[PDB]
Amino acid sequence: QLVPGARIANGRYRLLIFHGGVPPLQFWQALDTALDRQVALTFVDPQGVLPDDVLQETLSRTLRLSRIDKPGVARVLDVVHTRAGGLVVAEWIRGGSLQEVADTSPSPVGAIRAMQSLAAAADAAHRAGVALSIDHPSRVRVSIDGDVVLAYPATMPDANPQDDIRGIGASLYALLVNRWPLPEAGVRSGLAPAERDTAGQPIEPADIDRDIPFQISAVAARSVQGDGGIRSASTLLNLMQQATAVADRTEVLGPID
Amino acid sequence: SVTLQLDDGSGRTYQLREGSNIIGRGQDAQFRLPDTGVSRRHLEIRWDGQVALLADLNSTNGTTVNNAPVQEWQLADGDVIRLGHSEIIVR
Ligand SMILES: [Mn+2]
Repeated sequence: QLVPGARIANGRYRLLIFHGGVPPLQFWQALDTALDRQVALTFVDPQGVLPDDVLQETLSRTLRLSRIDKPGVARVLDVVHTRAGGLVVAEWIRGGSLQEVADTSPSPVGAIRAMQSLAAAADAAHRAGVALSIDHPSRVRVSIDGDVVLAYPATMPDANPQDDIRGIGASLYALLVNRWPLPEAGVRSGLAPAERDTAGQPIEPADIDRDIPFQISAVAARSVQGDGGIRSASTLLNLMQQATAVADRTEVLGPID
Repeated sequence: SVTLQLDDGSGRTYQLREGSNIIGRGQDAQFRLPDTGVSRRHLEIRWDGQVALLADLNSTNGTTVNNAPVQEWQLADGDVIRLGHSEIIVR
């Protein structure tokens, strides 16, 4: 019943392009008819299958997130109830989906430099007492200024920090080797599932492409595994930073200018 | 036998192994320095059990030994190597 061309919130938004999501959520790209620009829309439970109090808690926690000002989360412009359960309106992020970018096979260093924005947002968010809910590839876009961003904010009761760490880790795996290493829920993202070892685990990115520096592969690999040492977004952020500095370009020294 | 001592109060040292020993900031350096001004592959020291021969791997910022800029240089006990804002003593 949500389809492209549909008008939402008293004709305020018109749906343009569907970008997936794991149910009960739907991620949409829409037109703000009153302001004549695009916005990101996250529909919470368009069909009304959740208990009211779950819907309530989702919108409450999502506002919590809206009070954070970091590049790695889109601005939440509005949170409303509509003829389609809850709605989270976010600013539109010029760029492309995580999927689109992964398919271009970006450089490992480029990829991990880009991820810091997400990891740092998770850190901030976790400190404010809320999760980002990186639960699906389609949550994430890469902006043309090179930040990986939560484009479709909507934090449900069961979301938690540990799963963000895996999600952010998985987003990195994706950029590295163009696969999603966590199990795929809801609407397929376009990322093929990762290749896996005899032991069950997803194959380490450096073992799929040995041009990937092992420190960078390591951040992805350890983030994504269950019993893996990485336990805070702060730690994750720091490992990424270090990985990045090891491979970054050299600072130039010269005499005074 | 030849040991390089990083002079940053960290007390880290590295003994040369026969053949190529890469010194730099990058991940496959034998002796790695987290100095942003140091190149990922900054210099190479070849060692054959007798002679430690240093060579600047076309680094961004150069390498001096005993306050003089070098390209290729045979090391001696006591030499001071400067790269980026780091210093390595040869002992
Ligand atoms: Mn209009």
